[PDB]
Amino acid sequence: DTAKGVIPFSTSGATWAVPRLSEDGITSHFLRRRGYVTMTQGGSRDQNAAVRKILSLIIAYDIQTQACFFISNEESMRITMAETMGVKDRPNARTNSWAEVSDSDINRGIAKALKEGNLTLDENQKDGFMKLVHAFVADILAQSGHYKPVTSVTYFSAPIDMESDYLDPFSIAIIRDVLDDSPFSELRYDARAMSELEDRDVPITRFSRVMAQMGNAMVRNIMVLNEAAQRKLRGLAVVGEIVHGRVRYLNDSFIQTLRSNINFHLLTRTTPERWAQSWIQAFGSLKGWVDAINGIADLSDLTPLIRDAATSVEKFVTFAPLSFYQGLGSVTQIRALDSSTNLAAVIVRYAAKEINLIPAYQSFQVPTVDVGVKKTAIMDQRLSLQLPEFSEDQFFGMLEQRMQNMSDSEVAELVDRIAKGETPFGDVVKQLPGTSTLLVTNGYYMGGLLTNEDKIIPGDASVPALLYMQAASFASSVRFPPGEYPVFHHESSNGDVRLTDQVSADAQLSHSAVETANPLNFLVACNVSVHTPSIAIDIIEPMPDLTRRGTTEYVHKGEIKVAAIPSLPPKSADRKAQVSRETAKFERVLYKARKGGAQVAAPIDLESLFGIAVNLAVPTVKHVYSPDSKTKLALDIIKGLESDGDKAAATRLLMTLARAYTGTYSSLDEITGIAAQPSDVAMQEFALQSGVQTLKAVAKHTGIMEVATIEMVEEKVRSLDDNRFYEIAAEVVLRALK
Amino acid sequence: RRGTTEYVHKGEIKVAAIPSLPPKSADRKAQVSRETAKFERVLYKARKGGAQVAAPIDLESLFGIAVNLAVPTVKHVYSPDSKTKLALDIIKGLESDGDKAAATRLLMTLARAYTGTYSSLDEITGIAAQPSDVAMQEFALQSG
Repeated sequence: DTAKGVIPFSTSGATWAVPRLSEDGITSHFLRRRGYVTMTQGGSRDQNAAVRKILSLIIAYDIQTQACFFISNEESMRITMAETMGVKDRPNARTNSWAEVSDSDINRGIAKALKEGNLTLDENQKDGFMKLVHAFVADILAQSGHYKPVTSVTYFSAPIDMESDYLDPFSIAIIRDVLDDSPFSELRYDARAMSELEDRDVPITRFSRVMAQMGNAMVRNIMVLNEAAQRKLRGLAVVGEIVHGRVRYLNDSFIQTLRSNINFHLLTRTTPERWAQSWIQAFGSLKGWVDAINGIADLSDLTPLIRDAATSVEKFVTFAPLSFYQGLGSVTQIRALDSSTNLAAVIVRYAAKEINLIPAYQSFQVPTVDVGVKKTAIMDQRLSLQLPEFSEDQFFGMLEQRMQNMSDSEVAELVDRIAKGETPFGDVVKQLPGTSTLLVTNGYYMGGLLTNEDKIIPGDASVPALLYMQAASFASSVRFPPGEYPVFHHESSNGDVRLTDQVSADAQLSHSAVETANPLNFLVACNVSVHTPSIAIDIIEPMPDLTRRGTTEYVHKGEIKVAAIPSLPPKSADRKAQVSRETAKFERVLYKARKGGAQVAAPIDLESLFGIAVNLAVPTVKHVYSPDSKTKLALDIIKGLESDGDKAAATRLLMTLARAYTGTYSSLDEITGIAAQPSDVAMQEFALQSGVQTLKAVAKHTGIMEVATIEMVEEKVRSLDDNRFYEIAAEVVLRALK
Repeated sequence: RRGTTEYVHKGEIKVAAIPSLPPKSADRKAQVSRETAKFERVLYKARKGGAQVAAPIDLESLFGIAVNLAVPTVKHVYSPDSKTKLALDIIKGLESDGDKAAATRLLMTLARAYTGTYSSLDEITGIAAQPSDVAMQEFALQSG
């Protein structure tokens, strides 16, 4: 709606802007995290140019631009060259044409000119800056060329942080576009000058000079980017407040998709300084310009600024169903025993790829002096370490049933019970935010998909983003009042709509019309369900790629872990002498037979599992859904079924869960396991208990998962029925024999 | 030559020291009225009786957004200043010995030329005023 100025409406499908999902392996968004971007120094001129590009996009302006002013300053560059080659930074100082420069030489040169440079840098600046100026000098001095890299070295720098900025991915998108065309991506050379450098016997003065002018052009290059960025922002701070109507007849294709964008609308309400900054140069301030096009409506042709902004915003920001995205969310509604016309639970299952198993490689360790880091030389894959491997399907299965057999009043009780802070199921089941039904999500528990930001819905209930969005994406049109929340409308005929008491106070409701400022209401109770979820959440390079590994050495803080296995004493029975002690010094199985009931103690020999003289190097997986936050799901579902009482269900899930934890390392030295006798169970009990306790000891010495969460289970499995212990233990000796 | 060389100049080229407006709906309006503040303005006193007008001049949006106009100094033969100073001396000398008819026509011509060029080149900002049809078209001269 756009009669004669601006006025309210309510698109039933409003859209919030999310980050356009990339597979680029250089960023981390709030649903997808990236630990480390893998990187490289030296090797060859081309390898350094691949990196110089990725560095072009990772490191932010203030570090990048700072480096360009460093390069533009001759007196600084004279010193980095003068020191790179063994000579003084003086007008009469000569370097040869046969001199070959290792990257080692460049860096200690740059370092020396930072040091005398007398400019103050953060630890972060100093690090990013040293990598740009290195990648620039190793390209000049390849073109020169005196570069002759002694080797390739791999470091890991960290990705672009879009972990916050749920609310504003627009200024992130602008900046990130403009970085593509950044002065560090491709260096433009002067061939005439470069010939002077190829020449022997060159004075060092001729080297600084040409690098200076190259920099001096990069500085201009940036002044142009810092302009074409602030031109785009100018355009965004024009869309608001034409959208709120402090300025005046345009319903552009862009402006339209942003008038029904909850994100934009909030950010723009009172005008954002970050975007109004850009008008201080042109007119200044924004209010000076705003008065201009309100004198005019009573320095025009405004439609390219908006178009400029768009191409950027568009290529980095997809707008979402409160349309797409109608996932990634398995929405299955479930109604009380009082079938119609009101429901109890709304299940929302976000899925993503996990990793079932992790490869492990024999490594040796290479000296450096830092503690600090370690260099390691990963050689051969020699195992693949196993995880739990339990399907999250069945757990929500027993939970569906439970919520169906929930009567109408039973439910509204559990809700109040929960709304008072009680959390019977953990964060699996919560109050549906601002509605009187409850929801049953996966993703409070995974990737932190759901976390609650509290301005989106009117009123007092804070609400997770990817619901508000997945719900609003089921809305047919969307009304946009200046200075208020978006009001949504859903119109889908005819009978597939319920008239219910559960919806928040603001909601109008008929059969096939729903009109509320709180989208989740469209699950109370419009017939809205999605069998399987739209978009599985993906990780590119979840593990650091040791695919190069025959040819390069690696440097890692935490991203690779090396195994500090304790070695057993080699002795028929000197093992047995320390195993029983119940306080000695290599990993063991330590259970207390539930068949009454002496203490068992058996040594765990990681030696013979991992290989004989081998220090497993094991990558750390940056998971989306981590064994620890999954197992911690199941256990919270089991606990919450344990009351309100479904012993039948709860005790079946705990069984499933158990089978998975004990299965993997069972079975993998008779006379050693003590105390025991040739019982047929006491023995098949060992089979369970070593199967978890060796998985535990493996997860201790290789950072696969927290030991914490294995003991969390071990405990819930001691408390498992004595009759069941031995059903699963039969199952595990029968699997083991084959 | 300018794409290929740098320039060195005492006076022959001048670079613009524009004052930047404050970027604010109406923090502009708060300093414009003061009749003593710090960016260029239109400052006339309506000959239609007759409050003081004060409106900010935004060289920013005329010259370009982040741009420092370098402007060559023209070595003229007949310079606007020694021409306009002709016309004004002719107008004054016609004003007596009396030709009001002539003198007041020339002054009109002269005026049209001075006001024409930058007219018109931010409604709510120009203060004090009301939607008069002249008070407004007076601004048009006076800002020009």
